[PDB]
Amino acid sequence: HFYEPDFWIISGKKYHRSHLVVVRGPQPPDILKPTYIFGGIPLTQRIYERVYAAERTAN
Amino acid sequence: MVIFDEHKFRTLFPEFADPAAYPDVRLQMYFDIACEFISDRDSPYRILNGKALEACLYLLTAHLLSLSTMQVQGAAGGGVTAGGTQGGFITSATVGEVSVAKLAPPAKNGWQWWLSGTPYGQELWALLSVKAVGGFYIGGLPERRGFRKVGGTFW
Repeated sequence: HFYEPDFWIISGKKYHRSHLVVVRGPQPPDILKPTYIFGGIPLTQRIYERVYAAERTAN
Repeated sequence: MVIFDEHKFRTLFPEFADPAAYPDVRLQMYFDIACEFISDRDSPYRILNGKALEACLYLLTAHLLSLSTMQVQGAAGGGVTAGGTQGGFITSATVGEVSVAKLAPPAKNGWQWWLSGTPYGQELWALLSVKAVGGFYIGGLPERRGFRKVGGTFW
């Protein structure tokens, strides 16, 4: 369970990891896993520049 | 319309100071005539707007007055000769042992050539040329304001 959040504070109280189901992205490597708040790589981060380029060329 | 007064013209051109030599009605008539060459319709969107346009009109009146006194004074043998004395820029002159040769103006047009004949016309030509930079753009609508651009500009 290394670099796997055991608890998740949602509203004050801390829900345990086993109580809830977590779905995450492509699971970045360990050294920069905390930089993603122990989540995943967002598809918005993957396509906010490509989408802009496509739309501006379309414009 | 622009109202013309004797006072500004006379202190602007001290050569035209004598009322006897240059009556008021003569100056007024030449101002009315210069109104055709440059329209005195004062607008804030004009390149010739306000006091610049007034100065242009005053310089043209001085030009026309200079041609007129050239005509009336002459002089051939104490009067006006047949056909009058023609204007135009003196490129080269020679009196006695003294000789002068001046650079020719870049007069590519009849209006510019007529202006270059007298220094008041040269004044007017210089003012018009220095104000005539760039140009206009007639027609056209803001087509670009309906298309989204970089940085959320003109969506």
